[PDB]
Amino acid sequence: GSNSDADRAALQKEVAAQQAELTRISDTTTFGGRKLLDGSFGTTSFQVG
Amino acid sequence: LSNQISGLNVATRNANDGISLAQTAEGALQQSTNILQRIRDLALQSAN
Repeated sequence: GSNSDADRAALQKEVAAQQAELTRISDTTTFGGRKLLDGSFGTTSFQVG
Repeated sequence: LSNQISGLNVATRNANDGISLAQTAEGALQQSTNILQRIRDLALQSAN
């Protein structure tokens, strides 16, 4: 209602926790100590021939 | 004819010796082909 939740601050804390958890999902995907979807994916090329 | 037959006998013996040497060569080259095969396997799995 744009004014009914004076705890929009706590709502922002919830959103920031969700954002940090997303940043963590970025990490922890180290399939080989080489976390894929974030940071350093060198646009690899799986040789199949 | 005796000289010819004796020479032909010793020549057949030398030819059999050469056959044995070339057969050792066949075996060694087959071993090297196996090594190159394994090298191709490790190189292709080396795509990693």
